[PDB]
Amino acid sequence: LSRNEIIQSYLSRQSSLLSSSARQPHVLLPLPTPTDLPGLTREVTQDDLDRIQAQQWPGVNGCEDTQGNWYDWTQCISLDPHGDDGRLNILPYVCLD
Amino acid sequence: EYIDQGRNPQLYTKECLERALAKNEQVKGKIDTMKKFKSLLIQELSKVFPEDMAKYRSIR
Amino acid sequence: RKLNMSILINFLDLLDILIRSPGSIKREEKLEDLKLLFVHVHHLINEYRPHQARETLRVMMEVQKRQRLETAERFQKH
Amino acid sequence: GPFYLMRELPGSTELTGSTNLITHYNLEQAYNKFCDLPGMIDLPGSHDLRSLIEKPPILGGGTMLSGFRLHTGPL
Repeated sequence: LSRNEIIQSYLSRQSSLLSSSARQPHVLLPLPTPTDLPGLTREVTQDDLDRIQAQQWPGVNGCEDTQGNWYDWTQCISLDPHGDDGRLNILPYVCLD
Repeated sequence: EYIDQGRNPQLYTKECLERALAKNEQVKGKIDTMKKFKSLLIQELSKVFPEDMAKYRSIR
Repeated sequence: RKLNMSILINFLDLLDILIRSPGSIKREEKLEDLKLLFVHVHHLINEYRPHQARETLRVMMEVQKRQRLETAERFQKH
Repeated sequence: GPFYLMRELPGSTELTGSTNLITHYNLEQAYNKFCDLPGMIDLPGSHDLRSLIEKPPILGGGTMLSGFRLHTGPL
């Protein structure tokens, strides 16, 4: 934060893009009531999986959005969840790296 | 003896003026950065979630 | 994320204060307290939370095998 | 207002060097009695070979040839 240049700015931008990452509608997935800890104190069953995979619930699979934005547990759909105009093949909802 | 070495406080006065100008420029840059941060916070609030961003930007 | 945004805002405010009132000598001491927060930062944003979700994905792993079993169902169709 | 876990507010006005410390030094009268042209015009000038010896005192802070050229009466 003391000495900054064009190379330093490029390195900071690359580090930020590596660490943190026309409609671009962000699906504001709200805390689902069907969980396991402070949810319904129940184990993982077919009901919770079907509610998180078909309905808009970010329990296990993920809360699907409009415009065919199917966000399942391992669905790498080409959506536009980012803040840019690139609707490329985004990673899965889990994105386990 | 050091003051009578054929010099004067003009250099110190110029250094103080340069330091004041640099402090003013840094304060202006910090104000611009704070304005940009507030604008980005308001944008993220209107985009994803406004409650947490508003609570963090209003009264920290 | 909200706490990180608040910390950035507080850092900007502290920089503005030091530019406006530089007589503060205990501010650096707060950095030491950040070490405590650094403990929490030890699991902050990068590479530790998804593993927990991977636990659930463990079950999905067998589901992947079931997907292969789906292909194996074609053998039954044979 | 200030909820739980709110950080402390700094002082109102502590020892600060952001103010105009030029006027507190009382450098106005020096600049008026000089007339950075004011400080530069006072280096070799005082106010508005013996000369070579006198010029050295303001700069740094044989014999018969110089004595034959000292022919002067009372005026």
